[PDB]
Amino acid sequence: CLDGKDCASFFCCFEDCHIRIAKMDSYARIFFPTAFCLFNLVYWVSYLYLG
Amino acid sequence: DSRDYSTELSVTVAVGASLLFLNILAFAALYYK
Amino acid sequence: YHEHYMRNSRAIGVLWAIFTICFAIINVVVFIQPYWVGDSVSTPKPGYFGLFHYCVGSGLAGRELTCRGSFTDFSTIPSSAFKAAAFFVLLSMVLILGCITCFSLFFFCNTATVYKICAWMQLLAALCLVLGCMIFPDGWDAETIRDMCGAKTGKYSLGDCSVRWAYILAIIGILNALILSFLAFVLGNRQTD
Ligand SMILES: CCCCCCCC/C=C\CCCCCCCC(=O)O[C@H](COC(=O)CCCCCCCCCCCCCCC)COP(=O)(O)OC[C@@H](O)CO
Ligand SMILES: CC(C)CCC[C@@H](C)[C@H]1CC[C@H]2[C@@H]3CC=C4C[C@@H](O)CC[C@]4(C)[C@H]3CC[C@]12C
Ligand SMILES: [Cl-]
Repeated sequence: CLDGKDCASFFCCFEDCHIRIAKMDSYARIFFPTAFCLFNLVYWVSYLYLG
Repeated sequence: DSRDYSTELSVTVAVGASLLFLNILAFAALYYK
Repeated sequence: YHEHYMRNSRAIGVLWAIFTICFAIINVVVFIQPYWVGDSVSTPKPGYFGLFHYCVGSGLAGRELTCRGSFTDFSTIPSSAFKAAAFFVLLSMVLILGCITCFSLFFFCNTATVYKICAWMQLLAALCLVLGCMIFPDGWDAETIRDMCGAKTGKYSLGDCSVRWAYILAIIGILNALILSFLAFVLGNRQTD
């Protein structure tokens, strides 16, 4: 907090954020495939190479 | 097998030091107004 | 000035993402590899044990390392402290992979918002890793670890066994997670400028 703001204002997001919920589908369309790809990568590499 | 841990510890701390040096380089670059 | 500022911010953001992937790789490596603590010259038997998996020796001029332990079977884990440490490391891994997902949100969501979201989750992952590495020492008093190392071993007492590369790598992961999270906090605040 060296910039000279409150701890919460420096840290958290109590300025706008909820409101932007209509874009949940747009977020999910790329969020969910990325999560599944990551899970597949870590699962398969752990169970095949490192395990 | 020679149950000694010198090379492994050395490379481990070397890689850790390199990563931390890059991180502090980024921090110093950000704090260089 | 503005073009240089924007280019520097983008470059540091890309570097921060690269080191975030590196920290996720470190978390996966330390969780999977069972090389937290290991034998020494004076140990009764050779071997090495991580969060849940352990491979003690047989004890007859031989290798004979019996690898038993699996996080998927909590019974095989020697100690409740080991169980808790594995759980906390897993939660930290879940959080950091959560950020490897949330990098996708940069397309649509506000850059400051996404940066803050991973700044907080990286802080939480660092806290979980600290808790795991602080509670893992409590488990050496268990009978299996006592047989592995010796009578000198105890709670927060190595005895004769020696920390191998995974434990110190975990410590580097903790402090790198902390500095990366702070970098994320300030980067998110810097987007608004
Ligand atoms: C092995 C592990 C593999 C894991 C896979 C990791 C990959 C995960 C999946 C997708 C990543 C998608 C990243 C997309 C980044 C593109 C970011 C971008 O679009 O450009 C701008 C800059 O953003 C930014 O500086 C943020 C920078 C993005 C940093 C995160 C991406 C990291 C990619 C590095 C990958 C290296 C892999 C190598 C590993 C060995 C933001 O746009 P914009 O102004 O219009 O928005 C403002 C708002 O008002 C509307 O969006
Ligand atoms: C949804 C996204 C953000 C996170 C996904 C986390 C994934 C990668 C996690 C969740 C549970 C994890 C598994 C939990 C238990 C074990 C058993 C252990 O002996 C090897 C690792 C392994 C097999 C883990 C691999 C990684 C894993 C599959
Ligand atoms: Cl397992």
